[PDB]
Amino acid sequence: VTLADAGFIKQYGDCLGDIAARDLICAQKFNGLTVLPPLLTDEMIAQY
Amino acid sequence: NKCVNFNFNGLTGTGVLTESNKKFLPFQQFGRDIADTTDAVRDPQTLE
Ligand SMILES: *[C@@H]1O[C@H](CO)[C@@H](O)[C@H](O)[C@H]1NC(C)=O
Repeated sequence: VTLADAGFIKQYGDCLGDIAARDLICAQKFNGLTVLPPLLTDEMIAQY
Repeated sequence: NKCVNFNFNGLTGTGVLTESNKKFLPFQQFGRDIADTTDAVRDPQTLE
């Protein structure tokens, strides 16, 4: 199962330039659509 | 590399200007993204 936003941290210094052309996720982010992270990480779910 | 209220030929807006890697053909002045908005512009006084 592939995933993109994963609700994890983005610097303000990656999307500018070619990225925001090829990548829809900051296109969405630059319009107030925000994916948030789950409370349990995949390490905590694997631990349970 | 700084946040500014720009205006290019009446294209008013707000953002950071940066040197692009984009390669606009001579007849083009504005570049746009999926959300219908100019994300790249040719500077009239220098053609960058
Ligand atoms: C634009 O006009 C100014 C004023 O005449 C001139 O100094 C400048 O060189 C011009 N732009 C370019 C890229 O030559």
